[PDB]
Amino acid sequence: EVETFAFQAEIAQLMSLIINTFYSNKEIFLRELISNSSDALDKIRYESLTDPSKLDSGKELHINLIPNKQDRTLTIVDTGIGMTKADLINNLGTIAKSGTKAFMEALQAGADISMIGQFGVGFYSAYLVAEKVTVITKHNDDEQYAWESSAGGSFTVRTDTGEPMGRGTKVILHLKEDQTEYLEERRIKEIVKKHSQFIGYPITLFVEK
Ligand SMILES: N=c1nc2c3c(NCCO)cc(F)cc3nc(Cc3ccc4c(c3)OCO4)n2[nH]1
Repeated sequence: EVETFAFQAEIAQLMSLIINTFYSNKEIFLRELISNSSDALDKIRYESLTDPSKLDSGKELHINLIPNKQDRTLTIVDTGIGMTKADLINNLGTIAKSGTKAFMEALQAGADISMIGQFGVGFYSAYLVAEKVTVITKHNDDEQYAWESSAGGSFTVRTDTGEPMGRGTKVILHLKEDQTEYLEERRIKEIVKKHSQFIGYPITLFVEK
């Protein structure tokens, strides 16, 4: 059963701005997604400090980057706290609305698209490089869900019956035809070294077969 939802007007506007604005410094999407992973990992780590059983769904706290040339996807996987259905339907939309308003105001005051992450909407930088984004997520005491959107004003959510992930978030970027540079080992290594050198969790860049 697949449910389709409308983005709030302000979030659709943000996505169209990201998709339509001429802006060459697209590589920052990776910094933003890795930063999101670090935050999700910090959250589960903090919870585990007072309740060790929070890690029953997996003790390892890390990030995997997985390029796949055949599927034309770059996947960012973390074992962080994950997301509830309420996150995907209501919570992150409430945060995105106020964050978008502030991001828009900053852009008018001379800020640039790379500063998106400072407004709690860095996730949407994925649309700088991806035609479709699929997110698989699992939070303790909630079911595994797949969220998906190719923008255009709507997203879907379904309960995911594919491979179980234990706990965390997996962002699958279906890359635009002209953005396949972010599948090259040398390029990903460069971007990670440049923007994500002090992340407090292992980042493993998988090699392609
Ligand atoms: N403003 C954001 N929106 C998302 C976000 C998202 N938004 C569309 C929901 O209908 C879908 C998704 F699959 C992952 C996301 N992942 C993130 C990153 C994030 C940030 C804070 C969080 C979070 C995830 O989960 C709990 O608190 N965001 N941030």
